[PDB]
Amino acid sequence: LYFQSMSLQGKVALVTGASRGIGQAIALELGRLGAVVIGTATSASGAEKIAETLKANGVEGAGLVLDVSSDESVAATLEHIQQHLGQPLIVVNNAGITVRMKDDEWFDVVNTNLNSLYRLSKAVLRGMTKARWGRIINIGSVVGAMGNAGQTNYAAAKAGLEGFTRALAREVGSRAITVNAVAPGFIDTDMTRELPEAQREALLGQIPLGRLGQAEEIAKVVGFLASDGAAYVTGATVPVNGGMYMS
Amino acid sequence: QSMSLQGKVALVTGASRGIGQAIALELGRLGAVVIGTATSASGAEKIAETLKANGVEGAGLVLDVSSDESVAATLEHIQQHLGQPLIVVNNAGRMKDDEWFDVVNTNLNSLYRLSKAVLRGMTKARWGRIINIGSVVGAMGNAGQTNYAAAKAGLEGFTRALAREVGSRAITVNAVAPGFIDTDMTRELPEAQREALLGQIPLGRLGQAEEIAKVVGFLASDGAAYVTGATVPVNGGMYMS
Amino acid sequence: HHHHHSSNLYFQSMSLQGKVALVTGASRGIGQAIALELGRLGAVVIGTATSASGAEKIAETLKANGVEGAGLVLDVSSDESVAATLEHIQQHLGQPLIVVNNAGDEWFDVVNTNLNSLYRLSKAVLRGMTKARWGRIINIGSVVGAMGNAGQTNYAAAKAGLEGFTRALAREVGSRAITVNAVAPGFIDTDMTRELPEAQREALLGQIPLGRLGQAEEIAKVVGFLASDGAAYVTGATVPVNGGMYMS
Amino acid sequence: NLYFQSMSLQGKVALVTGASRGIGQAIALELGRLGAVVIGTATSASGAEKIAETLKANGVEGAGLVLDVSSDESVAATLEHIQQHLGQPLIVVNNAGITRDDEWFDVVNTNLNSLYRLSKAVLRGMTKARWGRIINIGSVVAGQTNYAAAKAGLEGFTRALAREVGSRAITVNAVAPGFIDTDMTRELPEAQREALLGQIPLGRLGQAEEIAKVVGFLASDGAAYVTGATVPVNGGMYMS
Ligand SMILES: Cn1cc(C(=O)Nc2ccccc2)c2ccccc21
Ligand SMILES: Cn1cc(C(=O)Nc2ccccc2)c2ccccc21
Repeated sequence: LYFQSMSLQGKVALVTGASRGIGQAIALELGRLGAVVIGTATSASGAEKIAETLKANGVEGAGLVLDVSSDESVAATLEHIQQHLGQPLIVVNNAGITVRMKDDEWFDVVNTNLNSLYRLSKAVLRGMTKARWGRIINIGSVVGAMGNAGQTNYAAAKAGLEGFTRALAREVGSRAITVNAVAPGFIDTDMTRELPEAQREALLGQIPLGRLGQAEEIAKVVGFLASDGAAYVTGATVPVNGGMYMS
Repeated sequence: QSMSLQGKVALVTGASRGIGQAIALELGRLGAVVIGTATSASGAEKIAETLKANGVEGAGLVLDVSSDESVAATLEHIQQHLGQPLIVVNNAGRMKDDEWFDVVNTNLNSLYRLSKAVLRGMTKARWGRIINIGSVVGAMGNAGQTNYAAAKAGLEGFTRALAREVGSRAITVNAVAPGFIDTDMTRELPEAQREALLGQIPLGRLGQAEEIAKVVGFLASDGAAYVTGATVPVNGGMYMS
Repeated sequence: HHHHHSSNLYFQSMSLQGKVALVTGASRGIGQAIALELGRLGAVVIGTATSASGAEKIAETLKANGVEGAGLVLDVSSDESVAATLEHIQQHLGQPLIVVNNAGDEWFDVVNTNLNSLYRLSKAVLRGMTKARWGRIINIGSVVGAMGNAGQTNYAAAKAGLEGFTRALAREVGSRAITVNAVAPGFIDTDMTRELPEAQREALLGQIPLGRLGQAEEIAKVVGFLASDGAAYVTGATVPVNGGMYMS
Repeated sequence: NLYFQSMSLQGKVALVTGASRGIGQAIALELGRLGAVVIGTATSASGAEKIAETLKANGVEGAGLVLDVSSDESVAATLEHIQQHLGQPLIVVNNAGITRDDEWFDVVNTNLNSLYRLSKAVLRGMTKARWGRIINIGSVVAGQTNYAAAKAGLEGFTRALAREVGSRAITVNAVAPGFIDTDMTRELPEAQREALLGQIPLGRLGQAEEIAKVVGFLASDGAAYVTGATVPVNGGMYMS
């Protein structure tokens, strides 16, 4: 057998929302570390793009279609993964939010997200319980709109993510399964490049590092949490925001 | 890897035993040149021997973080003989019910003093990593919970404030808050106290010194460059404050 | 089976000027005490329970303490129950401008069900508060709730949800001069906690700096303050009322 | 019975530091209104005089004294003078700030040393009476850094002291104001003011009196199970 810091050789990782941005970068980073990676999207064209992306970077795995809002989609996708690859022991929940946004959208957004986390988490626990090992990692939503509406939704989503992460970690810990979260700040993605320049330039002034974070910078934190060295880290939400904190 | 610290000098205080030692070895494993410190000459010597015995380049020196003179002189010695430390880990630190105030105040004064003195070099290089290690859980009574919570709160606020001050310079400042770790202090707490702490830990075990160190090594890496002002708890799911 | 039961001295505590307050889960403990304290402060109080016999007990309790108001049946998990009860209250007493939500594997569903209840009831009373350009919504957390190990998970989760929810709703409705706050009780003196054996009780007390259980009345005074004009700049806050015992 | 309970402060001596203007003044008047005998303090003789005049003009019994909370000598002597002439202060509100002009660290360190000094000195009297209220007022809203740091220290300190003294039926709490209408905030340019307002859900500045009502509640018998808490009074604007 092998035994190395940071290596995920021989593990199957499931990464939801893997077709663009943060999710893509997470998939490639777990690939780089030796995991067999199943990335998912909500559509066939995204699943295809994921597979192509993985192949082009020499990562074994697949792209599949998964709707985390559906008990059926989740059970079937898991069974398919079990049949063809094995039990995913590393699961990164990144699949999230589907006029501009307002300060009254928080409730639904957060409720729908945590129902999805719970559903998928619950379904992969059986396999992690059997192996007496696991990593669940929840990715929070990026800071996405500049005003009060945007600050409200972001803070609410971060708060739910934290409480949920901490509670699940407490339930499953006795089985040597860690549950953590990563809370990104202002990241360079498709959403943030197409904010108007006034809203965007205002955000830089609130960030001590004086830059946007990169998708890869979220992914390195996730890859660490997945490793054997982060085994005593559980129930934590690691903020990755260049020093700007808004709750 | 990209976890690599090849070509960097790291200073790790309180490096002669437990968590500090394990931090020194882990930064060594990652390729840093490591200066570990203790409060006595024999500890400095033990550090050097420990580093040699694990194939890590660096040294052991004597440092009293409570003293402005000790700090200035040690830094100047490090500057003369090996270069500017761009990774600095502050680890050097029954209980009493009124001891909290002085304990915390003394710790944060030590953090500030040492941090301030190494900033000049990090500012020049336009790069740095400062990592603050909180106190391990173990203290017996209500007194012990009080001191732990107070020390964690101070550590967090301090870490966050310093991170804001120095961030424009691409220096990150973070903290690691250990829970119940297997060390010299904990390995013979009475069994009732130990069992009680286990029962509050979801993972159902003590953490290892190495498990704190891996977190520190990650924070020091280029891949943790957007993490700053954070206190990362490393406690197996046991949260108390 | 009746589901609506109603009930020249001028006490100086009466600064609530006949305002109508709705207090869910008002038949026992903390909820009862909140109902009486808002009564003492001069509000017209509608306390609710899930059954007709509870609604009756509420009305009897209010009458026996000289508080105007009623006991009604309300199921906060039901859109129909909430819409109908509110309309009944509107028709017979007026718009409730003070609303205290106290009616409350396991960990997940408990918190999710609770916050859905808070949201439902809160959303339904907002129209009337918006019209009056004044309101107070106060959310009562899970009493401990959780004693040793497995329970504490449920308590911390419920507190985290309560706090984030409270803070978000407060941001949404603030421009209308409606405050939204929460009160997070620690270990409160009830039937359950009095009948613990002395060893278990002494151990619990040793975790509480004040060295005693809190009283129901002591939660209620906080709620009554938050409902007042003087707490008008307090919004989005969760006020812990736990004698110094903080469980993270 | 139900109706006559009151959480008035009749028969208690309250000490309020920094009482000559704004928040501190309004605290002094609110504890006066509630029936306490109030000693307000300032760092100068002219402030102590203004305090006494203010109290007299609102029919509140008490005094204005000079107190420098950064000085062990000033604290001991003032307390002894209060003990001799009025009685043991059992309600103590720490509102007096201290400036250093690396600011972030020294400001917070100087403040908490003040809180600790004064708190320690008034504990003997509260211990003797087996009753007390200590209330710590945070700073009103680089600037975000100093505010967050000062708030974090205030919280941890408040919580630790509360644990130490609780067995004696003394509560220790804090009030963290957001953007309040005071002398400092009445001179902001409109762009900076509008920006702050747009971050405040209530859409207005808080009043001094609104901080004071929270303090007066915490001082009452009905807040007796509230300890170790920091109550934010910021109209829904939370800076972490
Ligand atoms: C709908 N919703 C759920 C929130 C939430 O935090 N839920 C939660 C917490 C802990 C454990 C399990 C669930 C939550 C938080 C803020 C706003 C809305 C929320
Ligand atoms: C003496 N003391 C200082 C505490 C503390 O929080 N200091 C601090 C905070 C932020 C920045 C700089 C300094 C602190 C916290 C809890 C208990 C005691 C404390």
